[PDB]
Amino acid sequence: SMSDVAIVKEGWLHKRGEYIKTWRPRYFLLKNDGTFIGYKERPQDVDQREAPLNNFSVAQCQLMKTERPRPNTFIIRCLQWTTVIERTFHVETPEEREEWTTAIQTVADGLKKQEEE
Ligand SMILES: O=P(O)(O)O[C@H]1[C@H](O)[C@@H](OP(=O)(O)O)[C@H](OP(=O)(O)O)[C@@H](OP(=O)(O)O)[C@H]1O
Repeated sequence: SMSDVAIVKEGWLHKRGEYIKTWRPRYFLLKNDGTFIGYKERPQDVDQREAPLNNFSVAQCQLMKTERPRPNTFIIRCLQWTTVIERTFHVETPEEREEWTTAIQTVADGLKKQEEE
């Protein structure tokens, strides 16, 4: 129960709009249960934590590193209920990008091992 809701990684990034393709600052949090949740403002209390702006599930996701429109961009391709979506993110160095994509992949792998169990 508690290991599943551990926070694996959290931090700020920019998230690109889907239609108005601007970079928007968002605070994201990845948990062992595959939830990847974003906030306009970094949450300061539990109530704030419970009300994210963005919520994805990273089970079986794909992780793509790209250099356009900006270097150090990454794309997650994941399932949102029954629709496959892509979301685009940016951090300021390739090392930071690798930290995020590896953490997301580690969580996804964990969920897969749980299934296989
Ligand atoms: O603002 P524009 O360019 O019109 O497009 C919006 C933003 O990309 C939202 O991201 P953000 O909340 O980070 O601004 C996104 O929310 P999600 O990424 O949470 O899905 C909306 O998807 P919808 O969820 O389909 O509304 C999408 O329609």
